[PDB]
Amino acid sequence: NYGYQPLFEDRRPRNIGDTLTIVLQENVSASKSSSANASRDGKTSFGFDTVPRYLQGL
Amino acid sequence: MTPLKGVDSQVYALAQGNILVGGVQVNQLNGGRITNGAIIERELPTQFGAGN
Repeated sequence: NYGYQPLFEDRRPRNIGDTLTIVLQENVSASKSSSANASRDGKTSFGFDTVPRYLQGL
Repeated sequence: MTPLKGVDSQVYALAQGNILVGGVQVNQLNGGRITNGAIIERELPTQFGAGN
């Protein structure tokens, strides 16, 4: 090989045949949540159990 | 016997010998010169003599 090579540079890959080291160190995490609720409650009551004579009609 | 190489990483000379250094302006004692200390090993091709 007759190509020029620097002295103080970090010897990074520069041509087709150059080799490089890869540290994967991959870490991905995704989360998703959702909730919904709806509650309705009702109760009505009415009773005499004793009706006046004048109100007995109704 | 240190090999002297060019920018192409090729050994172009071999250097070996004795260092000479100077013996308030003190001389540099961490840098010396060797006269005829290196012998060439490779010859660079040239175009001299070709063309007009």
